[PDB]
Amino acid sequence: NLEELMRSGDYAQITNMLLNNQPVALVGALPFITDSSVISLIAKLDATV
Amino acid sequence: MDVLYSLSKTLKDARDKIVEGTLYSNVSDLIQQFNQMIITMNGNEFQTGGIGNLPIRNWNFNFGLLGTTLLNLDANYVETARNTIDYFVDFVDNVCMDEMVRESQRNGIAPQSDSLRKLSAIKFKRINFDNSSEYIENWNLQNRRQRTGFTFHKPNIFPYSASFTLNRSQPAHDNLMGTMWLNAGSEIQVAGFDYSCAINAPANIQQFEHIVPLRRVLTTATITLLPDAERFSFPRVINSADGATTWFFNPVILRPNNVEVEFLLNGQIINTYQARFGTIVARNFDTIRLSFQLMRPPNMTPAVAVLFPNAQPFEHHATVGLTLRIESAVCESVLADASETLLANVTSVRQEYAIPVGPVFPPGMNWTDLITNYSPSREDNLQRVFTVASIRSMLIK
Amino acid sequence: MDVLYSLSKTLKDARDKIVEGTLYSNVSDLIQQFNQMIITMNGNEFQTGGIGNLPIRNWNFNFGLLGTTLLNLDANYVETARNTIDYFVDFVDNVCMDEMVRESQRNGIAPQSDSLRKLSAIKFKRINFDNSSEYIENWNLQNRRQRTGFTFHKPNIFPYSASFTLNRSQPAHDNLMGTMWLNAGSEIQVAGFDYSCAINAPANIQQFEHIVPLRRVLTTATITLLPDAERFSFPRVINSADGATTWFFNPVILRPNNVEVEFLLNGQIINTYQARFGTIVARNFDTIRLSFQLMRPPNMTPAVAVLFPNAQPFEHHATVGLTLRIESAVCESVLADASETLLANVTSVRQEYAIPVGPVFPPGMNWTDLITNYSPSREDNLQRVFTVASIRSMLIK
Amino acid sequence: MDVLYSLSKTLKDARDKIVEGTLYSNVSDLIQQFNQMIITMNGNEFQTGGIGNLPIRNWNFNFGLLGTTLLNLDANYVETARNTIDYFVDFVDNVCMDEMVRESQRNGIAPQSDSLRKLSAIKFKRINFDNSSEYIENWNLQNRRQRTGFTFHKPNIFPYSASFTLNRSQPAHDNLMGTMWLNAGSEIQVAGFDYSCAINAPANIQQFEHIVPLRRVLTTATITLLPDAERFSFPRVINSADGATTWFFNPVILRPNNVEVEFLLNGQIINTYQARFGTIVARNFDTIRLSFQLMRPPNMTPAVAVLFPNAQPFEHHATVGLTLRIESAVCESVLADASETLLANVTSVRQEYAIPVGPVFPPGMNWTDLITNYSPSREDNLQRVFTVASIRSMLIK
Amino acid sequence: MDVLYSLSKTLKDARDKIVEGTLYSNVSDLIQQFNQMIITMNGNEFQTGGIGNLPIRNWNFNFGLLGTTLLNLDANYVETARNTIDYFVDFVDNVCMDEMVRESQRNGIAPQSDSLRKLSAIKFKRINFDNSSEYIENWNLQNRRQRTGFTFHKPNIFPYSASFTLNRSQPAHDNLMGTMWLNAGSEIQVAGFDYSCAINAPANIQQFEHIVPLRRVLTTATITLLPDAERFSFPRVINSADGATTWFFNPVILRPNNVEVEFLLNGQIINTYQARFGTIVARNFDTIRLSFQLMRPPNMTPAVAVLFPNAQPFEHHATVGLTLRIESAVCESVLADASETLLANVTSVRQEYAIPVGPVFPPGMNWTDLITNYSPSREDNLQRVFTVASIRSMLIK
Ligand SMILES: [Zn+2]
Repeated sequence: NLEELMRSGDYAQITNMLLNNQPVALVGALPFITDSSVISLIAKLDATV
Repeated sequence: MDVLYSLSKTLKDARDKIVEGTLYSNVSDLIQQFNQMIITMNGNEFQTGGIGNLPIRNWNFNFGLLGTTLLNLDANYVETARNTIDYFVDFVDNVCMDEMVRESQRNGIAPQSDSLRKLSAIKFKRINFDNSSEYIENWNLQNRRQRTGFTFHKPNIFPYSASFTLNRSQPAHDNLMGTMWLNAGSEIQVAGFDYSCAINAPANIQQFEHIVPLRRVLTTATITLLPDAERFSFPRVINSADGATTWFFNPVILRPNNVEVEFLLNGQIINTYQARFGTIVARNFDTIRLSFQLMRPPNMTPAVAVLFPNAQPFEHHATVGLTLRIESAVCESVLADASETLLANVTSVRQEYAIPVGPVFPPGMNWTDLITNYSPSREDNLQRVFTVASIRSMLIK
Repeated sequence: MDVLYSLSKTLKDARDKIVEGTLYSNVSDLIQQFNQMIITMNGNEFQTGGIGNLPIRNWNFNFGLLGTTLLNLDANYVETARNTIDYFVDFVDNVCMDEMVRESQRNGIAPQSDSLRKLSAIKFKRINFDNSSEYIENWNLQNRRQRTGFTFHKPNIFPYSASFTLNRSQPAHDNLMGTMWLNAGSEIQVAGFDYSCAINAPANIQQFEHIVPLRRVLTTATITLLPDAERFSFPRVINSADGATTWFFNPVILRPNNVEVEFLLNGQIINTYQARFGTIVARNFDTIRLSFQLMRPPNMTPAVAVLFPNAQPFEHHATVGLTLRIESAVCESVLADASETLLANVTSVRQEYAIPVGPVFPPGMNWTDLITNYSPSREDNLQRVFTVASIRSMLIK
Repeated sequence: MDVLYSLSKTLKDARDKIVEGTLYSNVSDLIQQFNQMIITMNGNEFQTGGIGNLPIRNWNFNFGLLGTTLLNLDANYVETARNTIDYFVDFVDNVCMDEMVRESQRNGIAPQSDSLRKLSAIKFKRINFDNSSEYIENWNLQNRRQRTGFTFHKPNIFPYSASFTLNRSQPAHDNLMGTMWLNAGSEIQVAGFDYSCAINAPANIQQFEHIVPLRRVLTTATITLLPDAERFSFPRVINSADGATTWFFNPVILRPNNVEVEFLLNGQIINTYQARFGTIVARNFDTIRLSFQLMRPPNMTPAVAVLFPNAQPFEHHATVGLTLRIESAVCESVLADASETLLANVTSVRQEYAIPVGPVFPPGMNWTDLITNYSPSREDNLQRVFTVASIRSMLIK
Repeated sequence: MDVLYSLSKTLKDARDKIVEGTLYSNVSDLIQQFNQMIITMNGNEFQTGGIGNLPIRNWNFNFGLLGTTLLNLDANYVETARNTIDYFVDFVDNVCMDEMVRESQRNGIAPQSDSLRKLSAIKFKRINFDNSSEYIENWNLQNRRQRTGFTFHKPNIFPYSASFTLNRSQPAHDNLMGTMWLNAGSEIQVAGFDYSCAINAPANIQQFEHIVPLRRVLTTATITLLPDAERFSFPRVINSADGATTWFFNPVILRPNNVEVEFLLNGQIINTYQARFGTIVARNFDTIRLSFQLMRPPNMTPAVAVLFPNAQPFEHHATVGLTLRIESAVCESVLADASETLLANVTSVRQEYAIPVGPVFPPGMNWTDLITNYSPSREDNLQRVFTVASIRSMLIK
């Protein structure tokens, strides 16, 4: 949960699961970005944010 | 191995300290340990079982941390932690049963199961917690070559043995001499007999002796010595040495004369006691040497003098015996005793899942066959399995 | 009940950790527990006693908090805390004696005294501390329906019984057959006899059997088996079945032939052992079935052959016996044993204050009468009283 | 004395909690204790040994503090602390052996060695840590005159004694009456006999009695009572009272009639039990009074009636016996028992270093001679030495 | 298990309360429950059946919510809800038949089918509704260890038994004495007979007795007692004990003299009734002890005196009997009775789908074989299956 993560302040797992490449699903209500480019898909953009 | 004890120590404390209504400062340092278990264990996957009828299970850890923000713990905080503890405590049962069931002959002190070999990486070393139990403290002192010690109450140091020895015999079996004994558990009952009652012995004294060697060296024992063997006191019929015929033994019992008990170590007399019954000590020994003798009484009332004639028909046979019993001692290798149930947990797992006979242990985990030939290859396996059985006893009785 | 253990745990630790000269960081978390006891307990008032000769006392709590500002504790800080601990430790004695003395028949697992019913409110739940003892851990696992277990050293599982059975008899009592036994504590000594020594039996073999049912199911026992009953080995005179006449029994003792010990569970054979003496295990059982037989020896020396004629006057009677002994086992209900003194604390309170016989327990707390009819209504009362007796043993020996 | 336990408690915890890879918050309060040991102990110098063959060693403390800045402990932090612990744990061994070996007669409860007198200053009182063991808790409660208690398993309360008493005798020794007994450890086996089998007694009943006084008052005992003395059941020959002649004893055994066991305290009957065998309790007593009687059976089959004639030749002598055994009890003074090895650690130090016989203890630390004359001057020495032996057992097994 | 009852409770109420034309405020709180069922159940998938001839079906839930906007419900709103209820009520039938058919021996109180193990997650706990039935209330009180109770009308507490006992017999079978009985269902008919009609008995009175032990403890029973056994009143021929020969029994019937009925609990007399027929109560018992005696009438008319001679040919045999019948009682374990059909629903599922004999229940679900050996392992299975059979009876009769 992104909200309970935000209220607690102590992360300690989102740091670990991201540094050591762990599979994860972040439940939230984010806004997104649309993208219409094959060059931006080959360039591996979605894993850099 | 050190991190398998550290998983069970903080799951035992998590069911005891995380209760409803308790103050947060009572559990403020356990939760920092329990959260740091979970961070190390996530993302990994394990596999236990496969031998005998022990089923194959797969383990996978994806859990969330505990909250660190309450003042008094409530029923939401307890019930969200019990459904995490109950998955770990099921994992530790199936790793401990996977290790008590396996054995090796080259180096038995190494881990044998697939899961315990994987827990011995430096990734999992941060789960390490205090090592305060008796078996995990002696696991660490002995791993650095320092002196260890286990304290026992009535240790099973003697294998079962019940036999005799005839120093004088004939096929009629009516004029005999020798000793009889029972060595079982932690108790020795020896009894010497003489049918003629020393009528032709020099100075009417017959000498007896019985020497019991041990398998391991005991230290600071408390021993009770009583001057009667109550088991070899009644009339019985006994077979011969090769099972051919039977012979009759009708005892009357005198008191043991000139008793000397010696406690040897590499042939050196450490302790000795001469006509001193009751409780005695024995600081360091590995061989017990009992010595006692029969003396014909020089003065006899008319009711006694009919029992012991000069001629051949002896209907009442003289008997002199002792009784020794070890109450508590300190050994350095693992053994079995009368207080703790570590031998019973090992055999009950092997009998339940129909485990085949391996290369090291006797068939059926027979303790009489295991202490008889107690090789250093069996000692390293027996310590490795009693220590895992001690870890499992904290969580699951 | 959970908060009665939590009062005694932090009064035991308060006499141990709050000593003179100690560093403040050693006791920095105990004082936060001990101050939070006092805040909950102030303003309340209690009343204990009233049954038998147990006197009525009134309790009232108005105390002040402890200081949290020193670096090393001094003699002012110790002596101002000892006169607060000594009032609480007198309160817990009179609540524990008020609960060990009362009993109910409908639901015995509920609290019965007036003070312990009042401590079971949600106001008093913040006094709750860790639950690490054996009896308070099994109080909580069994309250959620999870599997428990108590570890015993020589458990009193057998009621006292000493009797016999005659499978062949006549009013002269000179040609008999049957078994004799003693079941007492944790030890079985059975012995079978035959006066004719199987002179007319088919293949000169006489079969014996003795079946002992248990009251509760034992788990992972360590059992010692020895091939002689030393109690039924000497000549004695025994009364008849209805106390009319007496009969004489003069034994000689052969060895037991073809011994089979079986360990049953709902009529299913869990374990079996055939001519295997010494130490054995028994993983799960509730019925012990001993089987052994007498065989006439086919070859006899002239000293033996006079003992067993073909005609009627039999002056030397054949005897075959066994001996079984449970060293340690794990049960699920509470029992008595040889190591801990929880039964002795319960009876000593009832005998001292002249307590009348209630509806559940036998008169005088007779353990032979209580394990004979060990109903589920008596099991819930006996666990509730042994657990209170375990709490009182931490403070007052 | 209180600071000698406090040195050993935080050296035991330092080898258990300071391990490789552990989190720093697990050991954050131990290091504040261990650093504050070192600050107090630096600059001082000590001297142990000197009596017997115990060598003289000089001790000098100049060490540095431990680091308080890591997050997880590494192998540099462990290996720099092990070479500080190993010097302190060698110091505590030689202070504990210096104190178990010395004794005084005026005030034995005071420290006797040179090092333990120096540790009893107010400079060293800041090393004081929690006092949670059994012997150090009873050291402090008894030092303020509060009630203490030690829990034992089979306590050695009876000195060794094996003798008899003849209430009717003649120089032929063929018509006798009296009792025989064995008192050893925690077990009483008394047996009364009568050769005439009450043929001329009034109402054919012969009364027996055996009274055993204790040395210290026991509390809440669990006692097993069985109606046979198995040791006085076989034929034997016994010397006379002054060792002049020998006399013969050929028993047959009836059951004990009208058994009454009483538990006295200052001549007042606390408990009583009438024909009730099995397990019994005894809440407070210091004298056991056994009473039992022989009754001639009024109806006898022809096999029994030949044994007991009216005339003088009695070839089969009647015998009635009992058996008592204390399983566990609570005393207030220190004793020896079957579970713990505190007596064995004291004698093994004195035997190893060839220590001369002092003014208080018996030669060779004979427990039969020490419980026979158990003076209050020996009680204060025996508690002071068992408590030091309990401190040494934490570090060095 | 708790959520399986909660599915069936709000499908029963949905077919009853959602009718055509009803006001919306009558069903305003049911629709909030029924919509919140659907939200939890969507997206999941299940699988039932597989054992015996029970077919395998797959379940998948993708439904839409109900409308919450009408004032009176119309035929569109009913017919769009009936085609959702009819899919759920078919799902609950196949989960209840999947659970009544399976059994385990280790822990039978746990769910055994694949679907009911999946419903026991915390995701499905929000479907939980009120628990007001008798079996689901006793499922929850007994799961927390509180006292429960089931109310029965004529409970099947006695296994079927019809036999006799001869206290006096000879191979001619013409002078006999003893009792006959029938124990079946909830009724005891015992009858004692004597062929000589007490012509040589002391004071012409013959004593009879019949003791019936129960399997479980009954509470607050209503019992009818009538002074005649109508089943043992006519002439019949009966086989011998070993089936060798047959013997004849021609009764005449006197009235029972001196009737005493006792109601025991652990050997203690709870209730007693002396010559009191009709309806009686029994508050707490587990053993019924009937006692009655035959008395020869001292005065006889000439038509009676011919029936009972002094010599040997007895053509009219005396008979005295009783009759007991339990109308209603309260037990704590589950049983069978004469009012409800929970035993008939369990056996009809197993017989229909040809289910093999498992490890726990008798072959064919024989109630005489199941109440004879009514072990605690069978009690936990029998409660788990009667409770599932009670849930299925709400939806499908
Ligand atoms: Zn013991």
